[PDB]
Amino acid sequence: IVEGSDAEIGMSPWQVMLFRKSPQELLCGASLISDRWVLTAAHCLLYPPWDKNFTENDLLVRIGKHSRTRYERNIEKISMLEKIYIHPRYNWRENLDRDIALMKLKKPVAFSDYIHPVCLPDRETAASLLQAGYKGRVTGWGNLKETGQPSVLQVVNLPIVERPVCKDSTRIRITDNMFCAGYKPDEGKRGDACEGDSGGPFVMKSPFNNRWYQMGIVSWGEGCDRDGKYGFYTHVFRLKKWIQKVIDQFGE
Amino acid sequence: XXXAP
Amino acid sequence: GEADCGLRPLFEKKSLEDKTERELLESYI
Amino acid sequence: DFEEIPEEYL
Repeated sequence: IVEGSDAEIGMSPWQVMLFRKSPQELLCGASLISDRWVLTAAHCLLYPPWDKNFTENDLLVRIGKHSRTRYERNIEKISMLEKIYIHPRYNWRENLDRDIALMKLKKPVAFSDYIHPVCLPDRETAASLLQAGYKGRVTGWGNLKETGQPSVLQVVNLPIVERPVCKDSTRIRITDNMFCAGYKPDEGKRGDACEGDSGGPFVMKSPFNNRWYQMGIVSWGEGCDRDGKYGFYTHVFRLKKWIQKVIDQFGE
Repeated sequence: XXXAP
Repeated sequence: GEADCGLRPLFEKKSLEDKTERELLESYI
Repeated sequence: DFEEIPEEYL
């Protein structure tokens, strides 16, 4: 995250850390959607061009974290994946289209002041909140600067931008499974996700029922916080029918 | 979030 | 767990607000 | 610069 701040304690209790067993290391962000399931970007697990193809075994899930680096002795819980599911039509070849994956935990986690799930949007909720101008919030332990790593979880509030402008800022082909967010060079406010923030949640708070909803997943971008550039996220509501599906077939 | 992604 | 979803134990549940959530709610015109 | 996690996790 570029131009954000440290999160307050328990500000984002669905925030999950994707963690490598050896070298033990931060892979990506992700989010708690129930006591057994985690939501992240598919490219966090499968990205052939970087020779990336992680297995259930390659990792751990860290929930309830604040500190990037410390092992939060009575706060955080570490879990093991029972399985990984990637959107069958996720496109690593041309533009990270359908950048989405689900992870089923070996054992259901217990919620706490620091551990609590995010809601998935319904058609009406998405209908009304995914509007150009409306702000969302992103969190992650990622790069602070395009060129480093924070000590604590970072947060930023960013406005959704019109598809036209999103499309006109880049050479890459944008699909309906993506939305972009950031400020306009004239709006004079900064911030963005950045390398290492991948897989993290872009959430909105409903004004109707005052619940926090997850609308996007941190996907890709061009540099971090550059004028005329915007962060791109996986449009969670559009890939919902796929999510429903796998949960209904493989668990809970 | 990696090194584009 | 998604049922008590999106109500944070240290904010919503105690009816305390975080430092910038008001910026969000204000953008929803 | 990651602090060690409990063997029990690995």
